Amino acid sequence: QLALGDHAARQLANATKTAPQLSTITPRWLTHLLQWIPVEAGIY
Amino acid sequence: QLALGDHAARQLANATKTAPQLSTITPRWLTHLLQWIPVEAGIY
Amino acid sequence: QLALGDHAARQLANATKTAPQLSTITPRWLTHLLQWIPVEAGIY
Repeated sequence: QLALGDHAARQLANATKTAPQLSTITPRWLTHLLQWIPVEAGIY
Repeated sequence: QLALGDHAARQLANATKTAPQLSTITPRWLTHLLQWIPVEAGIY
Repeated sequence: QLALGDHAARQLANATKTAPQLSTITPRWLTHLLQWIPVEAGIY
């Protein structure tokens, strides 16, 4: 070995961590396309 | 010969020189299309 | 060959070109030494 290795050197390094990925996410186009109306007391 | 020739006259003239042309250059569309993310310390 | 050669490298370089040299040019001392007189209409 001539110099310090990558495996040893990484111990001082901070990894970039992503938020967990969810496979089931879909664009959900219908909710975006529909028009939403507020109801005063849950009755229409 | 009535007058000075083109071959002799060129010796006083400065040629327009291009930078060398490389045939292997390609547009490389994928690199342009991809989104690039920086990593803090080489770990993702 | 370890690196680019001089013959190839010169193709991008601009040569310094002199005006043509004439061997028959002489100092012509007599013309400088003589005194020159203008004549009005070519008759003296």
